[PDB]
Amino acid sequence: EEGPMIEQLSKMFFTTKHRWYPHGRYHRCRKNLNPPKDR
Amino acid sequence: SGTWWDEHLSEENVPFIKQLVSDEDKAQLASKLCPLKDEPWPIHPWEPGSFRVGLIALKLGMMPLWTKDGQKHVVTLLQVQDCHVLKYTSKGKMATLSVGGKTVSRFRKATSILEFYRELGLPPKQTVKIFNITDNAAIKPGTPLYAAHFRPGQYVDVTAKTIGKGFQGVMKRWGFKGQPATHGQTKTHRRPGAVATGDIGRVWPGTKMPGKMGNIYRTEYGLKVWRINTKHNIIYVNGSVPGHKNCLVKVKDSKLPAYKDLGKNLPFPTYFPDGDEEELPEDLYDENVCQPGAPSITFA
Amino acid sequence: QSGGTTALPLYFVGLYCDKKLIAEGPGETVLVAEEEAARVALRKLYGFTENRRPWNY
Amino acid sequence: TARGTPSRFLASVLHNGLGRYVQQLQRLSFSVSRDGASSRGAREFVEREVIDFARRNPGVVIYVNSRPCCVPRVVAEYLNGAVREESIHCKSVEEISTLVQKLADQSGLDVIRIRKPFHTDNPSIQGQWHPFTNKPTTFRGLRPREVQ
Amino acid sequence: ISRKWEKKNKIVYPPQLPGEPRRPAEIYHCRRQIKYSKDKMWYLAKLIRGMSIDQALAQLEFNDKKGAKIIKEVLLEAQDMAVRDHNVEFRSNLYIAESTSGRGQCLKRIRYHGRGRFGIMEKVYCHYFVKLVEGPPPPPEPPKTAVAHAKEYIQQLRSRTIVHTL
Amino acid sequence: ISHGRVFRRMGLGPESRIHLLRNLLTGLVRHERIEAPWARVDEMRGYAEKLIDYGKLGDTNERAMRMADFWLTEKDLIPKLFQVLAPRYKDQTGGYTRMLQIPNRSLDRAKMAVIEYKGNCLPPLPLPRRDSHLTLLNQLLQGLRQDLRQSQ
Amino acid sequence: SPTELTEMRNDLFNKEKARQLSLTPRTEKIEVKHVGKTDPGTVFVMNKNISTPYSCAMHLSEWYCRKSILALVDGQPWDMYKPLTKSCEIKFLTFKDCDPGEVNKAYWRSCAMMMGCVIERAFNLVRAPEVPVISGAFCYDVVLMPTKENLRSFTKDAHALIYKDLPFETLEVEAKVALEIFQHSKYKVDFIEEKASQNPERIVKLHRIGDFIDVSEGPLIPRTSICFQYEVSAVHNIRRFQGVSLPVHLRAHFTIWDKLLERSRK
Amino acid sequence: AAPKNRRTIEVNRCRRRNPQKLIKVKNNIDVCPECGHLKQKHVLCAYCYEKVCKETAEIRRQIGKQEGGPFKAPTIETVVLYTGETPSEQDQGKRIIERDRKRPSWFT
Ligand SMILES: [Mg+2]
Ligand SMILES: [Mg+2]
Ligand SMILES: [Mg+2]
Ligand SMILES: [Zn+2]
Repeated sequence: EEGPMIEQLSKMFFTTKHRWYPHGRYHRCRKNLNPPKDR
Repeated sequence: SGTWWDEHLSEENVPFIKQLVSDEDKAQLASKLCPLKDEPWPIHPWEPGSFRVGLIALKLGMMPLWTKDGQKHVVTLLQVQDCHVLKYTSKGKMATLSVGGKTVSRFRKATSILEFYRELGLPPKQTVKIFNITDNAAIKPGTPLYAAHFRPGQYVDVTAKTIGKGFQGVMKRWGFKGQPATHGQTKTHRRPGAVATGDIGRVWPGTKMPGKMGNIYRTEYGLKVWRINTKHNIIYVNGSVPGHKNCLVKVKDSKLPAYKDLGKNLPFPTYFPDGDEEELPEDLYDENVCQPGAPSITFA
Repeated sequence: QSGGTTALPLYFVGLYCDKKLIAEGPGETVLVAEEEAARVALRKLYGFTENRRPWNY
Repeated sequence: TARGTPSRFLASVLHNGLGRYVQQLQRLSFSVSRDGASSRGAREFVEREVIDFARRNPGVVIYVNSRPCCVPRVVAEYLNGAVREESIHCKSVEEISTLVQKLADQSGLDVIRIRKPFHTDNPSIQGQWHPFTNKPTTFRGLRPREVQ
Repeated sequence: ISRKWEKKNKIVYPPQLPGEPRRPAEIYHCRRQIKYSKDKMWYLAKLIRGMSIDQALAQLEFNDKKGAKIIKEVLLEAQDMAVRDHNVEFRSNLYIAESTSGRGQCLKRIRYHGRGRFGIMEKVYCHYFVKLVEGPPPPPEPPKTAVAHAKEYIQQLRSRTIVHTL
Repeated sequence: ISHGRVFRRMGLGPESRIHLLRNLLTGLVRHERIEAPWARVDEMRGYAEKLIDYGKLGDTNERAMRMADFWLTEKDLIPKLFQVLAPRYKDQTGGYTRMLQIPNRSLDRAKMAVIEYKGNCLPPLPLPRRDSHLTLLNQLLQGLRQDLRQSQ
Repeated sequence: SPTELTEMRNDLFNKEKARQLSLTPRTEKIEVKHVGKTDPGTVFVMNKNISTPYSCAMHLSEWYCRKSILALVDGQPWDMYKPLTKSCEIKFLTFKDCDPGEVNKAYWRSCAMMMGCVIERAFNLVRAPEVPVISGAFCYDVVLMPTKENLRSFTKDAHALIYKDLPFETLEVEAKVALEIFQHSKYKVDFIEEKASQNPERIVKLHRIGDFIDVSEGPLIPRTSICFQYEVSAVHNIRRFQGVSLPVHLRAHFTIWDKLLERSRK
Repeated sequence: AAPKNRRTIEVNRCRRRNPQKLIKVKNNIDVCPECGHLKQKHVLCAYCYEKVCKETAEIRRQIGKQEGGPFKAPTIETVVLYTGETPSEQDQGKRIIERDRKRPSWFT
């Protein structure tokens, strides 16, 4: 279901099959959950 | 898969279920034994460019066969068991047809396969080889294909797996000469010496190296047929055949340029026992094959 | 309209008042686009658009 | 070192520039030491500059702890809640005065990357640009390759 | 030396009010000095994390590993302490929440090579911690379906503003 | 390569493995129960099958006598064998030895099993008792069979 | 107004539960005994107005909670989610037993109740006829043409109800409240009257499944998750329905399932 | 042959954390109808096996006590009894070997 689902999502959004996969906890924690509110 | 069936059955329902399964399979086979009686779709005549459906027999063993000229010729054995059509699909690049073979128990199979084989008659088969057939010959699913489909004096190709030798070394996998026994080897007798050059710090893809030998489908072209059997539905093909004994093999028409326009005398669609066709003898022989029981040869 | 049945459309729904458009606004879907157009029309009617006057201090 | 340091967009605490101007500096607590050579500047300030600084802007209250301290510090609170506890160890009177003036002039906003020195609330006046701009419209809006 | 897992069992919380949740009881227990490695202990811990205590014991009773019996005994002792000291009625309503395994105090020995050399032979010791929380085990985080991916993509595309300008 | 190869190598050669199998067979004939690895268990079971066959062939037969004298090192189990395990199973044909399985060894963790001759005086083993006939699926199958029988 | 009727029935059920629970004497404890085949002679000191054999199963191990279906107290059958009274022996029943007849009857009754609930939620009932287990199909007459689409919709509804996973709340209530809850359908009224006349008193057992309530006799399956497979064979003649279902831990096979369906199609 | 670059902690973790190396969970643990000691499929129980082993050991000890010295192996069958229980009329010549014990709830 992983491969077929990713292929369907890519064909629907016309994007690559690389950004669909998740990332490790390193990048998850490096992400800022409280960004600076602008405007 | 899930939980095997033989888990919640007492010591009295196992044989009853076995007998019921056998009776149902036999009844389905007997009901499907009549293809012409049921809607067989319009049958077309032979054409220059058109192929026919193949068979999927079992490689039993091997035996010799002497011709009228007095020469030994190895011959294989191919038992055509059931061999029914599953479905039909039109335009890919050309029409296609699925064919089965042996009768495998319907207990260790997927639910989707079980439903697909329940939509049609017959029990689930083992393998399913798709043949690239033309739009001319189009047989309806559920029809049988005995050994009578082929006839002597015809080149039929065969393809199947091979006796896999597992992850073998180098010599047995590619035939390398290895290294000598002495003068002055100490630990080099079957290993691969140099890879390829020196400055190249890579390895040429596809280079001969240790790997899993055999266990792959390989087709053989140019195999003449000598004799065929109608009672047991056996096909005797010249030369060896890939795959071990009691192994399913895919058989179909040849493809060489010298053997392409010669199916005029052969049945364009498939042999039909029900006829209106004049049954054939016990076994059709060849023009250059010593029949069993004929007088001794004489080159005088 | 941009695209169509591509899961990422962009329709520019308008509001013709006797062959005289009073406002308009884009939106993801058709109903959302019409709602945004009606909201922009109400804004223009109330003079609350971004082109209003700042203030008088 | 911006990637390894938090940032914040430029903005005000209450838009004081529009209406009345409110002093962002709240209070100031000086921890001067009576006996000690590490607070002569703070002492001279509290003596002959703190009064003038307080009278120049009555919208700020200042305290004088005057406790046995080894290092004089200054707590500069703000309305938003930020606190700038700086130290004035060994500093001339002019330096301390300039530091106090700078603290009173600045706001409680953090001292990090300001990013984009401009906060335009309504940057679009003639209509924000969109892909469907500076383009015509055919008859009946017939997309290309359309018969009826 | 640093013993803390044994001291955490003495934490005391204030009395809860009627309008408050049940607060699942936490358990702490560990055995010190275990003649065993640490990688295998961590493997066993990872194997026994989301499962309950019954399934954990069932898997341990059929795990061809020296540490299996040690972990089973530790879990049995923890369950007994929870049913006796920590005051818990349900014996099967406990699931594993945390499980680690750090090295201990190692010694040193000699191996004697085939020449005038040698190498230090440390006596690898390890430990084992377990945290059993009251109540049934939580369900495993299911895999995000295509709808979740589409929603995340739409949110990422909608939460984008112009760059390098006003 | 080992395509269609029988006799799993155990000891340091054919002699060692056959001697071990003979010792296991002697121990089983003496006690009627041995805990050995699965491989050795099945090998000794297959050997005891032919041993019982030879014992059933006859006692006066010189071939069977020599086989019993060879495969039995103690030399005291030949009469017990010939006079107990041959007449007792005078009705059976190939229903000897009942193989099962042991959880594992507490030392090196090895797959062990148990084999014994049927009808022994020792206590019975916990054989895998199939599900009773009064269950749901069993009752449904019985009803289906009754309906099929009444259909005629 | 079926929604209002169901709401009133649920309100009456909740009021009856509150009335039954109000008589608790500040939680009175008792010492119940357990006489089983494994791990004797264990006992339990549970409650007498709230505790259920499920609590004893949990105290023992999760295996019993996942396998136990009925608890035999004094030789009589009981439910897993039902308050017990009078300290007596306790037992456990599963599908793989020596005489699992009570479990089979309970499963049949639960399947009949689920079929009735699905029929009611589809788009008047009469009762729950107790058909033997050997019949190979549970029946549930309903007073009011079905096709393959209707059967598929009923099967989908049953699968959704099973996936919902809800407990079976039981109550031993007199005939007065039973008639008050069913003061519309005359068939159910007559059934309740007959059940009350059969018993020495007016006590009658009830059942509740979220927004569905029905009267029966023997116990049922606690959770609906125990029912793995579920199908609807066909309909016969006021209209008698049919169906087959297999529980968890006894997953037969697609072929056996189709054979059982064909056998039930009668 | 020697390591040219030490493997990083990330590489080591990725190597020692893949599902191929992790212990594969098993789902072949049922409940034994006898003594409920959670047995495994296609495998005998534990407590029952221990009881059978103890009984066989006791029977062998009794046989040795009755047989005496080694190198015997009589050519007669055996019959096990218990407290009381008159010998079966069918097995009269078979040597009886027993001492003192009560028939359990699982022996015929
Ligand atoms: Mg050579
Ligand atoms: Mg050499
Ligand atoms: Mg070896
Ligand atoms: Zn047991």
